Amino acid sequence: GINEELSEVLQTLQDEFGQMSFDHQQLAKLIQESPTVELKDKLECELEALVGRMEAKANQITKVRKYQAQLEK
Amino acid sequence: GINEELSEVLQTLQDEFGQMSFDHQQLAKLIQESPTVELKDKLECELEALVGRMEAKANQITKVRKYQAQLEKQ
Repeated sequence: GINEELSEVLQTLQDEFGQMSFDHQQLAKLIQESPTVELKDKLECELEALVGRMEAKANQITKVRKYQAQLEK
Repeated sequence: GINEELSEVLQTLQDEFGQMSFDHQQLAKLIQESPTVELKDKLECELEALVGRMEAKANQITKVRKYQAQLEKQ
């Protein structure tokens, strides 16, 4: 019941992480093939924000795994 | 039915890509923390292979999205 629910939570977290990761690689390609420096800078700002959200998300995933581990103990 | 199934496919692809991306960052930290050059080299070899698999995977995702977009453009 509680473990059933933590697996749903992890599944959900990892799908968001997969989406962010995909978007990260598209931004990175866009950046490499950007002509203007104006646009490269706008996209690099957004890439850095996305990376921050990807770090926060990875922590949530790490913490939910510890919840699961220090429980089925 | 066919659109329901293409979303399962994309979800599956993006979970693999998410896993590869997470592993990429762990490898990169391990590499910074490696003492010996023998082990740094073994890990950099693996990082470069992982990057090749991440490129292949990103194409699969890009293609499945294009097909979903084609289908909705009707």
